[PDB]
Amino acid sequence: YPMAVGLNKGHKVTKNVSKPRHSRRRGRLTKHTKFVRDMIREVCGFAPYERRAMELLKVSKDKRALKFIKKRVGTHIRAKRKREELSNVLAAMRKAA
Amino acid sequence: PSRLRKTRKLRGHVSHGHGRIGKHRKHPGGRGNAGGLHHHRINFDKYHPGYFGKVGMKHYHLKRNQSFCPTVNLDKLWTLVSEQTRVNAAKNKTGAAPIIDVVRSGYYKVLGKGKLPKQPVIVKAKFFSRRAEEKIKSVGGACVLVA
Amino acid sequence: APSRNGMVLKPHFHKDWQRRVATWFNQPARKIRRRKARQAKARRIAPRPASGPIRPIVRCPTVRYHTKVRAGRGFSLEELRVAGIHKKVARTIGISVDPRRRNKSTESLQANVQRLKEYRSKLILFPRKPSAPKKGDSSAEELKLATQLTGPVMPVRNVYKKEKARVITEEEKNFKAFASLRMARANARLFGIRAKRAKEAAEQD
RNA sequence: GCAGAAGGGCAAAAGCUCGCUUGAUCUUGAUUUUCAGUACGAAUACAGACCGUGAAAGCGGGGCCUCACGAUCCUUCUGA
RNA sequence: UUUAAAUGGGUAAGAAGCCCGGCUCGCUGGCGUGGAGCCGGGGUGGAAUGCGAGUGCCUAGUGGGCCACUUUUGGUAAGC
RNA sequence: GAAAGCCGCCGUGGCGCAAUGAAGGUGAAGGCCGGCGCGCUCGCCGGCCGAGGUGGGAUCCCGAGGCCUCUCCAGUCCGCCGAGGGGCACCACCGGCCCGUCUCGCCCGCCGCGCCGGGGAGGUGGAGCACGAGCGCACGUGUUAGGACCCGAAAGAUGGU
RNA sequence: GCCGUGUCGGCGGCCCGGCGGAUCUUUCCCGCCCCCGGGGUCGGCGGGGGACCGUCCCCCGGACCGGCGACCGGCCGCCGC
RNA sequence: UCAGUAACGGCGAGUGAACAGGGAAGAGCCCAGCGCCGAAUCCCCGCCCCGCGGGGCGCGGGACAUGUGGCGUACGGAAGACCCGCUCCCCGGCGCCGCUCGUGGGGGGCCCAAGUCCUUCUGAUCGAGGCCCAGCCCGUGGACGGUGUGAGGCCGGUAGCGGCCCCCGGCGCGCGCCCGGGUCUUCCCGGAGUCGGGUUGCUUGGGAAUGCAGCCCAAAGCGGGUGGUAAACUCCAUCU
Ligand SMILES: [Mg+2]
Ligand SMILES: [Mg+2]
Ligand SMILES: [Mg+2]
Repeated sequence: YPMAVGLNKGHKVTKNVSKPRHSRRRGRLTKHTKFVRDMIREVCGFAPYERRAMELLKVSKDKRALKFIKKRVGTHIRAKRKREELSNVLAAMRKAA
Repeated sequence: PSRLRKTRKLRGHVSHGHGRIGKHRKHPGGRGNAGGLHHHRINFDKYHPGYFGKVGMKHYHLKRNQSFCPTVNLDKLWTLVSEQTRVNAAKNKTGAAPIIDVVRSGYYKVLGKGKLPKQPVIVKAKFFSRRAEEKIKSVGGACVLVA
Repeated sequence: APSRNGMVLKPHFHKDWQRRVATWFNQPARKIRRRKARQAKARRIAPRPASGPIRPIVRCPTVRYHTKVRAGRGFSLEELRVAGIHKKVARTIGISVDPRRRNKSTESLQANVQRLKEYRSKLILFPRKPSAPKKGDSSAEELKLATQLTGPVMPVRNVYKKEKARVITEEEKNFKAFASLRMARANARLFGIRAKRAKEAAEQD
């Protein structure tokens, strides 16, 4: 009993299976390039704000450190990833001691 | 055609049809819709009530494809088909009912209107008004929705 | 300057428009120019078809037009794969290929594939010399003609259903009504709030 | 005397004291007044609601009446 | 200002009326009430004199006026 | 011949046939008979039809009666026809119906019983309905915008000698 | 000889007819899905015919006018040479 | 066409798009990188292979270049290892013949028919005339000049009319290039002071910033961009 508009809209058809195209996969971690970047964090060093952010992240505040990232990196969807990947680098040192 | 018009007819009369006194100059009352608020107020109104201000909500980038519902009301419904059938589907045997789908004719909605004749009908449309389908379910007809 | 009952007007003439006018005093003289650009191109190439390659079958993408069928751009790139022809011989066979196209339903897939496996069946090619690698005999005894017009396999052929005559059954003349559309709207816009009250049911514990 | 400018109106009163009191409330229209026969404003009779008063019929949607005020855009607050 | 002229203004001088008979009604309500409404039936000559009237459309020109008896306002008075 | 002719599985498309609403959206038929559930102002059912009624309304139809060398025997006719019937277009009114809000109210429906749909009766708002009249083309008139009936400045601006 | 309009018939040319028809037929004919090397029409789908109508083509038969649709003979009454 | 619409605007005057849809046209690709091939690459100089109107592939010198030349590769994937059944090419020049759709293009040079009688005049191209073929030619009655008004007096027009002179694309020997496809298995997979964000100006219909720029802070890998009302979460789509 199909219908014009609602939850089950319009013409019900068969959803043909298909492989995803090759440009749809643009940003997987691709381990060799992961090795290049994780080689380069410990030779090139860290950004001057994040060397200040990780002395904020542990003892000054825990919320204000993201708001400190929220103003220097663009938005809140870009500020959570920077906040939690520092807290893993700062967990890759603190817990490997 | 320059013969039939007035500037041959009014060639010799000195003021040429615009007064000795007003003596039509260039733009006496402002150009275009000038002064709809102030001095052409009585003329902007009475003849255009509603002209000044907001009335509704904005809809940024409306697309003229999704408000698209061309509407047949039932008195144009038998003339989508060949009339060779509506006499044929009226032969006294049974409920030999033909389909009449408006969506292969360019219509999406069946609106109500009285005076449908007494043959049994099935109608494929995407939208029905509740006056319209009771005008079909009273002639022994059915109302099959599809999209 | 406005007078008795009339129309308020906004003509777009305050901008200087007497320089950007485009008279069409040559619109005959271009039609007799671009027929010569076809007639000295229809005979110029070949008994290969004019009016371009074989174009796909494509359904129009809006609520307004999704009941009709349009000639499109190219076989998407798995029709070349289902019919089993290489993707870079397809445009020198004479089939048009659109690379970036999706397909997500078999209901519109097979109407291209049925066309595409039928095209090559109604096709003949020419040999260099008749060694004929994958070609049969002389092409139909010199192919009966030379060239087609305005589409090889008539790209619209918009086809329709019959449903010749039925019998009203019981349910069919009862259910599928106006109230089968209202609550379809009254639920699909109230789908989220009613699950939000079905989030509150848990915290009553 | 009726708050105030005049004119009109008023005596078991529209005045003067007394007793309650919120009809200076919500609501859709019609009409009158300057009128082009527009609008603001003011006013008139009504109708549906809730009330006040009175024992009652009633009267009362501001001042006894003729003036006391103000569009579009914008801002603000409230109402389902 | 008690009185109150002449001229002036409104209305009326019939069938769109009048009468009788009967049905609706949630209005009104001692009361086949009151009042509207509708249906059917009965009788055209209802002051003078003159004349063919009704209704819709589009829109030009005009928006600087002056003079005369008569009644008047400013002004001493004026072709003010 | 920059003409003319044809296309129609070239009607895509314009404008019209469907209005209202801010918007989600909704989207124009009553009549007559009979039978009924407290016929209870509410309401339920089949049937015949079918665009409702009132007052005017050109025209058309019936038309008592009359009208010819003598009175009684009949035919197509004609002309004057009193009264009466059907009533176009339209004009005024009353009703109905569609949509927007508001007062009052009870009922039903189930892709699944809910701050769910549907309906009713009153009163208003609408560029609506009530058997559609539009599109194309040409011409005239008028209004606007374009140097816009012709002529006219003191200026202003860029770029230069 | 004629042509109009309605009545049809010879279905006469339909299977060697014109155009048209979202009228018809799952015993007709191809490319397939549904079910267990096949099949069940088991529901069809993309496609072809042939049946019915709706309008046009001859026959004989009918009507009515022989009409600007024209000739035949015969008649009256003209006309030149 | 959508459209004078959505939108913008002392929401005044005014300005004002796009997506669908229909047609003309229709053509797609490469490189960096990632990894492999003993730089397998290019330039120049000189000599001769040997030919026009000149450049090639030979050979030896010199320079580039390892901070990366050339081959295969490009996001629809690609490589590599298979394994299976196919198949062995194209392209340039060289000489030409055989063509060429208005029959490729240019150039020069030619192609029918009355001045016959009479008449008028400064002068005819005027007016009249031509046996049973209607005097003559007509695929040639466009035009211009000729002492005035001409199918026939002369250039020319008509004609898949002609003859010439040069140039125009596509047969055919000598060169140069020269294994593609599918199936399964492993491997590789991308452009940074840029995107975004803030603030300021210009602009646009773009309205809580459409475009673009300055300045500052400055990215990420299940990442990033967009989805037309700013922000947070979640889901889905699409592109790189
Ligand atoms: Mg005038
Ligand atoms: Mg004037
Ligand atoms: Mg200056």
